Amino acid sequence: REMGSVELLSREGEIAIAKRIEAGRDTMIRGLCESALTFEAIMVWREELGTGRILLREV
DNA sequence: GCCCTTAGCCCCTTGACAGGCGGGAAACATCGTGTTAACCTTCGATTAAGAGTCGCTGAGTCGCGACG
Repeated sequence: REMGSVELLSREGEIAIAKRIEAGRDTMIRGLCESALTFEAIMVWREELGTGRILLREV
């Protein structure tokens, strides 16, 4: 009943939902890469990577 | 008849295995993940041919009175 009387089958809106998810990921990445501990933690963690730490598949 | 001498049994010391639970080291069969992108975006049973009663709900009928 919830699926039918409430939810409506998204016809040709799958690509729109995918683009919305991509936009949300872009917003999250833009908010992450800013002046805060996230940029310092990602930069400090990446400093050890590349030579003696995980350079690929983890960053 | 008693004491001395010697034999047999019991006990102690060493030991050359034998293999035997068991962790380690290794070779090999599990167990939880992923990942792929060419087409359908409501599936389905199951009482319901006897019988005594518990727990709740919602319709049609009346009183009490006020305003003309």
